[PDB]
Amino acid sequence: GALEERAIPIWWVLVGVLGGLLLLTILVLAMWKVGFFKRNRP
Amino acid sequence: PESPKGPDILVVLLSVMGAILLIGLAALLIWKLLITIHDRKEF
Repeated sequence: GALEERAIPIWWVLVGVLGGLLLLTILVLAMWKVGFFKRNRP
Repeated sequence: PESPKGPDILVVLLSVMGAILLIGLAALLIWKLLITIHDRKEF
């Protein structure tokens, strides 16, 4: 009831979620650069 | 006491981070399966 106070994991959760999203992007980007997900089709 | 766990942020952040890693790994695995099926389906 004192607003400005304690820990609200909501910000940190978004930070973790945002960071986690970035992690996934790096793995996808790295594999794409290997052409592993890239194939020559007709 | 004031913090039985208190910074559940560590636990939650770890849990949040862990859950995402599992999702990231799982999605990657599915993509692999799709290529494997297409690569396997050659014949």
